Amino acid sequence: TDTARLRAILAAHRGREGALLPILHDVQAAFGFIPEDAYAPIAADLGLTRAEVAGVVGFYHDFRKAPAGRHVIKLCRAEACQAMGMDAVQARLESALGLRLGDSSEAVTLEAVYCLGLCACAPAAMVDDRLVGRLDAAAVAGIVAELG
Amino acid sequence: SDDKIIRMANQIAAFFAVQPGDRAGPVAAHISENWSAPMRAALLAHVAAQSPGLDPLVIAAAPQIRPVP
Amino acid sequence: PPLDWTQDMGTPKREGAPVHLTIDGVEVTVPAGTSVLRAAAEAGISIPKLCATDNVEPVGSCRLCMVEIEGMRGTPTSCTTPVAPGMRVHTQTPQLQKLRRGVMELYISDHPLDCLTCAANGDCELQDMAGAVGLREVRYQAKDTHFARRDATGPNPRYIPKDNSNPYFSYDPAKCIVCMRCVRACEEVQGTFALTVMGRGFDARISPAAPDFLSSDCVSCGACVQACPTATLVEKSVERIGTPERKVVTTCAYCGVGCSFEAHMLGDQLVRMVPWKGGAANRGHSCVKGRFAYGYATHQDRILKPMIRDKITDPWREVNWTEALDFTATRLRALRDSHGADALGVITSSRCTNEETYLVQKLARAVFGTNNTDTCARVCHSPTGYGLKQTFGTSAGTQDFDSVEETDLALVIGANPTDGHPVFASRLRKRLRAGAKLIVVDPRRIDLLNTPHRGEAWHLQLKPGTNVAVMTAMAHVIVTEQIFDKRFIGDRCDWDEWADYAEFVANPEYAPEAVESLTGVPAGLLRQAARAYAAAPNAAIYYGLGVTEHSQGSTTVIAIANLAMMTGNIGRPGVGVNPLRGQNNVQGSCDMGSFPHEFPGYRHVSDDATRGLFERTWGVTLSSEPGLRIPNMLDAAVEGRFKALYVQGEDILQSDPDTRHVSAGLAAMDLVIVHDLFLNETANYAHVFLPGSTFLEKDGTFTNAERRINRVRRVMAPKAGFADWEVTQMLANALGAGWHYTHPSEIMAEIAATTPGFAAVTYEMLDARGSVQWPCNEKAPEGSPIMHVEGFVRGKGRFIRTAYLPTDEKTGPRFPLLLTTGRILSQYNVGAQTRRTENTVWHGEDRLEIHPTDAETRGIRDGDWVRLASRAGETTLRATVTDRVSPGVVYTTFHHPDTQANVVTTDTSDWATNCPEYKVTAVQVAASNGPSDWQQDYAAQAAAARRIE
Ligand SMILES: Nc1nc2c(c(=O)[nH]1)N[C@H]1C(S)=C(S)[C@@H](COP(=O)(O)OP(=O)(O)OC[C@H]3O[C@@H](n4cnc5c(=O)[nH]c(N)nc54)[C@H](O)[C@@H]3O)O[C@H]1N2
Ligand SMILES: Nc1nc2c(c(=O)[nH]1)N[C@H]1C(S)=C(S)[C@@H](COP(=O)(O)OP(=O)(O)OC[C@H]3O[C@@H](n4cnc5c(=O)[nH]c(N)nc54)[C@H](O)[C@@H]3O)O[C@H]1N2
Ligand code: SF4
Ligand code: SF4
Ligand code: SF4
Ligand code: SF4
Ligand code: FES
Ligand code: FES
Ligand SMILES: [Mo+6]
Ligand SMILES: [S]
Repeated sequence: TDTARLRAILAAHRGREGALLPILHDVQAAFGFIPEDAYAPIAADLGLTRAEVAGVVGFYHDFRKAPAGRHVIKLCRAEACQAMGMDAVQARLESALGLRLGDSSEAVTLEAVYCLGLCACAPAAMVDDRLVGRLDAAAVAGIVAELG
Repeated sequence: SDDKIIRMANQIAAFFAVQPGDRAGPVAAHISENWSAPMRAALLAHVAAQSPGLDPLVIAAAPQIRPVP
Repeated sequence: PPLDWTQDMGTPKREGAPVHLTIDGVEVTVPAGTSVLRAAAEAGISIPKLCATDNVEPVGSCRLCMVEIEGMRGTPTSCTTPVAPGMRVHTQTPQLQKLRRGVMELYISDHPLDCLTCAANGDCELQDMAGAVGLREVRYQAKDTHFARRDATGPNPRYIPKDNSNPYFSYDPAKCIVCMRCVRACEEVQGTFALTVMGRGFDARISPAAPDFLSSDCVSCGACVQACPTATLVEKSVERIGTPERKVVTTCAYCGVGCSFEAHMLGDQLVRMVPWKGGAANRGHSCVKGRFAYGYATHQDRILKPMIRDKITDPWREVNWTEALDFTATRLRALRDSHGADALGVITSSRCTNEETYLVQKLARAVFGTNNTDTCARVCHSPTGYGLKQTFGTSAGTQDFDSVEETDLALVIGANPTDGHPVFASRLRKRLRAGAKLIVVDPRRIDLLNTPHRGEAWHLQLKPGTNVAVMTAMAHVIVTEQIFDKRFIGDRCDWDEWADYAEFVANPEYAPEAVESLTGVPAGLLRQAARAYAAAPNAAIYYGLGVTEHSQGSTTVIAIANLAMMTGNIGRPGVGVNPLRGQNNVQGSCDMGSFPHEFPGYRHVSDDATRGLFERTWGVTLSSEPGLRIPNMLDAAVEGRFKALYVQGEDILQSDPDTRHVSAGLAAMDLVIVHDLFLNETANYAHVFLPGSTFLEKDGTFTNAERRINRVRRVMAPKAGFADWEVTQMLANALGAGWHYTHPSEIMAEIAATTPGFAAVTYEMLDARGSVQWPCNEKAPEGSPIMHVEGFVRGKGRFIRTAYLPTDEKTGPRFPLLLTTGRILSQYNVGAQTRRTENTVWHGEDRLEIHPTDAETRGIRDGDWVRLASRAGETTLRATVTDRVSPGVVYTTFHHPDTQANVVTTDTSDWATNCPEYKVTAVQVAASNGPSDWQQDYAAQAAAARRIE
């Protein structure tokens, strides 16, 4: 039921102007990544070539090339969040899970996002569509508690 | 069992038929300008011998074909 | 001469008003759009550049063409800086020196120092632009690099291993400077978007979406390999051999587009062939065949010595020239005295030059004393020269290929330019991506329809054979409505005939609503297409073998010309009725006789005023009767009264219809000479054999599809020791003529003096101007890029009443399906030149593009062996289920002789020029294991007859 979903998605975005990006968003949202078995149909329905459909997928970071773990943990690494000790939070958390920055697994996936808008709340994280701020060395406990 | 020459003649006739004005003159002129001695001779022999499977337009145009030496 | 040829200017040339600017103390005048870099180039002041080329639009990647301009803050790039009046620019200030040094430093920090052991040494644009700026040190101790195979602590994750999948070029990314002149070229020039930049930033690497180039959507055109400065994408012939020293301008021996190449030569050893940026046929672009496939000239199978047999059943005999010619001439004179001069004949070759063609038609007319000559034109594009002769007066094209740059619509009947004429398809796509519209009347989905970034497009997927019904319907639509141009008709054409034509076409029986039953195309779509074609300001028709090669080809061509005349798409750039000629010098061959009804110049043979001039110039008595045509030749030989034949540069067996009949007619032939490079299918029935010369060893000209006369130069030396014209004059003098030609210049002078149009043609002209359209007399000295610009040639166009006649190749119970025969990009017609190259990768076996629904019932699957039970023979082939073709339609290819495809083809042909019916044949496709009863026998004969002793 992959071709079906993909065809439905493409039908949903038929006639738009520059509809590649939205189509790719929807694809990623459906499966979890942009499968190489879905570079061709998109290109065909949009009149592009596999090459461009691959280049677009490569340029952008939000488009996964392979799936992530059951959970995901994005952790800002920008100036503000760095200021109020993001490094410490990072260390504590990666020791808790045992996965360094960028190092993924089947359980989780620790990565950087470089901003969330929570600059005032300097230490900021995104755990499974849930934003968290003021991440002290204690909040990490609950971060991992609800996150097996 | 169609002779290639008869076939070509009938084809040319079928074409030149739908045209306006003199329809046989052009046919004869074409057959004269394109075909060779033995072929023209064979076609004239056909039209003189009254072989069946031939367009009457060709039968009418034959006399006007370039003479064979 | 122009600088665009010798020098690589920075950016593409623009049209606009004169703008004056001062480049580093040098006054310059260039169009407004033109960039600073290109103007500086035109001024002689060179500014360092690595990522900017003329072929593609400029990008600000290198940052090496920075120049200080008065009134502009900072150091802006010349490539992306349009000129302005009175602008004073400074090319080389100290600051700019420093900055360019820094940028080259950053480059080379990530580049291997494999100079002195790399393929592109002396032909690399990174090395000269690194020496130009004056880099003397690199201060960046790099740890992160793409080339280093082994990094600290182990393998480099960035390192990408070389790719040698494609037999013609290799991709070593270790040396890539990301500039994207490969991407830009593949996307802008060729039009097949097979290359992209995978990654973001330093991690960015050029790549096709596939493991290797071969598995991708790459057609091997080498426009990336031509535009890659840093040996990343490099020809293998430059790896095996050293970098070439000299250059020589020649042309391709394919496709009739006449892509002008420059062969890069190292001594006498051909290293590579790269376009010249000259010739309006190709502005620095090419395809697989011309670019790479030139290794047939250096093949071991090539025959280099004459061979005489005396009996097909007997083996060959390697022999010198003298006694070969003696035997030949003896047999010829015997047969001549016995059966007459009309018992002889020649078959000229388009593949050869026009000089050789002239010599051959002379040999057939002056020496032999007959009018029995012919050529490949007779199976392809002969109806064209009848239709456009009956309508306009010229049996030739109407526009060049630059005209397409100004078109606004493209109507393609029976063509597949993506395969047939790739370099035309490129410049077509260049326009299609720029808004222009497209109508395709082919029954088979062509790749031109599925081009990327396409504008609007209509596809009339009809049934093969019904090509005139559709045109008639278009006409009925345009006439019932009122969209046509009355001013055009009244000025350039006749009205009294137009009235009859309209009253005929206006009949409601030739309407789109009634033809849908027999044609298979919808009515609404057809009406829409017609309205679109009629409405557009500058439309253009391009037609090929889907109209000509049928039972009604001349009729269809006439209908097409009627359309083009009615609508008013004639006598202007962007509009015309262009036939897409095939082989090189088909136009030149047809112009230099090569027909049994004319003399050089499309003059009839019965013309006394012409025969007089020719008898006067040749000092010999000629005949006034038109000669036999190949079908006639063979039918005669079967019946008798035809004994001799001198086949030049042609394969009358594999490349002709009803293989059985043609073989039977070629067998009953006391003498059949062969004059090809290789031992061919036709030479299996030969008694004599004379080696030939390739376009590399030749010297002369080629007359392509757009009437352009390109010049062919000698780069190698003849391996047989003699060119084709030399062999022809050998034979002619050995028979008794008495010619003395030491150079084709004299021959061309003769041609000029004899026929008009070439009256002003001289090799000096061809060198200086470069190329000429053959209608070049004292009037129109420069040439005639466009025909019928001021009134037609006959004086007034003619509207002819075309009609649809049911073809005799209709389908029935035991022959339900239909058949078609076409081509591929990689391989050429018979592949006697191309199968002997590395182009057997893309196509090494001919296949059958059957439809899925027409496969399930029979039990066919992709990769299965099937038999084509036709009426005129039988054959076996490997199947391919595809939704490309329509149901009840089939498509085969004739490139490979292992599969005898033309044994299925029937003897049915056109009415005027007798051009065979290659594109329609009622077949039956079934499943089978045993190949055939014909293929077996053919193989046996070819094996027992190609033995030398
Ligand atoms: N089923 C089917 N059959 C077809 C067609 C089709 O569409 N479908 N198309 C028809 C048409 S369009 C044509 S053009 C023919 C084309 O096909 P042919 O008429 O067969 O011409 P070529 O493919 O060049 O090869 C013929 C021989 O001439 C040799 N030759 C090549 N260059 C030279 C040269 O410079 N000098 C000399 N002395 N010899 C040379 C070649 O090596 C080869 O041995 O095929 C025809 N047959
Ligand atoms: N790489 C490469 N280049 C070549 C050649 C080659 O073999 N290989 N061949 C050379 C030669 S000598 C030739 S003649 C030229 C010309 O070459 P083209 O003019 O491109 O002709 P083809 O590719 O044979 O087929 C024409 C297209 O129209 C379709 N068609 C079939 N029947 C009909 C019909 O009834 N009506 C209509 N409207 N369309 C139909 C055919 O199926 C096919 O897709 O190209 C030259 N260039
Ligand atoms: S591509 Fe040019 S600069 Fe790089 S190693 Fe080869 S010759 Fe040297
Ligand atoms: S060879 Fe031609 S088609 Fe292939 S990648 Fe290079 S430019 Fe593109
Ligand atoms: S492959 Fe060649 S042309 Fe393409 S980005 Fe690399 S250096 Fe430039
Ligand atoms: S085959 Fe045609 S397009 Fe290709 S290089 Fe030769 S002339 Fe040019
Ligand atoms: S900077 Fe990390 S919150 Fe905006
Ligand atoms: S040099 Fe003009 S930007 Fe590359
Ligand atoms: Mo051809
Ligand atoms: S041709």
